[PDB]
Amino acid sequence: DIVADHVASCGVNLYQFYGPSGQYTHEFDGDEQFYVDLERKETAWRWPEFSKFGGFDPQGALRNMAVAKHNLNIMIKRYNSTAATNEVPEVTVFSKSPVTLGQPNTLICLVDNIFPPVVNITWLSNGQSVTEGVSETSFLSKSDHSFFKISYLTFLPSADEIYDCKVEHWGLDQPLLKHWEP
Amino acid sequence: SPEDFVFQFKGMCYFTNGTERVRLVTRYIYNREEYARFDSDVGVYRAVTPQGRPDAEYWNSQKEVLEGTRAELDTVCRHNYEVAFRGILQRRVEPTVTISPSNLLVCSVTDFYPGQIKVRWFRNDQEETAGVVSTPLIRNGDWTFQILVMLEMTPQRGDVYTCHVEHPSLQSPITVEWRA
Amino acid sequence: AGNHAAGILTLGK
Ligand SMILES: *[C@@H]1O[C@H](CO)[C@@H](O[C@@H]2O[C@H](CO)[C@@H](O)[C@H](O)[C@H]2NC(C)=O)[C@H](O)[C@H]1NC(C)=O
Ligand SMILES: *[C@@H]1O[C@H](CO)[C@@H](O)[C@H](O)[C@H]1NC(C)=O
Repeated sequence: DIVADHVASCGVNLYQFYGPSGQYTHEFDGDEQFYVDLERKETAWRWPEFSKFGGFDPQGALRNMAVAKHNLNIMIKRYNSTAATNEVPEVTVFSKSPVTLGQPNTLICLVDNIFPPVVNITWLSNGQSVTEGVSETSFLSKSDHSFFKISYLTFLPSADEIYDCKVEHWGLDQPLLKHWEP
Repeated sequence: SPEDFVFQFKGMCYFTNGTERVRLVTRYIYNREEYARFDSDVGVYRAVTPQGRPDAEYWNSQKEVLEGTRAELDTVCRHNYEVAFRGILQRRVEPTVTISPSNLLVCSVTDFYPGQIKVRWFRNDQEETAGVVSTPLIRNGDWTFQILVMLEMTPQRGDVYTCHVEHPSLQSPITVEWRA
Repeated sequence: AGNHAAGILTLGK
């Protein structure tokens, strides 16, 4: 690798045949500075605090995606149509801060070693899917060109809570349920 | 079976010593294999694997392409450092430090930024190295880290256990005391 | 006050 005090990705351009779909983000020291909503054609911030560190003009990202789609078709033929290897992701679930009964917390589900970047991350409360209070990062890049993604669930800790993070991925024979143990 | 074909382009800026050393590396990647690269220290494109030889030769033969990528060291890396990264590098989030028992003592150091931290355990003002288990640094993804440091404990009466946390945001290290 | 970004080139061959 390259030794350096700080690394920025300006940007991470992802484009995949499946979908097809693209993703445009800038990263700094491994965290997501901003993304571009490719459908609305608008720069956006998962973490709005970081919008005070400059905007971004989105047409450059959309031009990149057009070229990325073009380049991908070329590389698929260069590599005689060799599809992506489905890696086995690695899932871990933890809380943002120490758990205190009745004090709002955040459950964090880290899905690491993701490739290809095609994944379903869902939260289960007492074995049932939960949509309220859920958010997630973009596919965040790694120097081995795999990805990780993190999902969040805000919740009020209780004595008989039952939470799982459920991950579906072609690298898994069956959906992986990772139980949260306080 | 379902399958995917992935193209990635990474415009990566490496900074050392503030702005003293700046290095642009653009990477062209099929699936997980980087096949072509521009490295500003080299100054021309290189084929990382055979499948990138067409593109290196094609790009290196066009003066306008070469000048355009070389310029990005200034117009992207040095530019975004002044616009964004200088300020981001001044951002400080002070860690929350808490001790809770479970014998084992658990020092939770949560919600801090940036990542550089040192968590030490003391018993009666003496540093404890043995029986200490520290997690790796934990990236929360929301621009904070956490780290958990457990200490194996056999308390005598009158014992004071201190968790000692040094972090760039702190004027002086945070000490949290615990006694049975 | 805008961030800039590296451009993706179209390939050869
Ligand atoms: C980070 O960059 C600065 C600026 O070049 C370095 O400071 C210089 O170091 C030499 C040797 O100590 C001195 O003779 C110069 O007078 C310094 N320049 C200034 C403006 O003060 C600093 O050493 C750098 N750090 C590292 C690890 O390379
Ligand atoms: C994720 O959910 C979608 C819903 O359309 C489903 O079709 C797809 O098979 C799931 N993805 C994986 C990797 O299982």
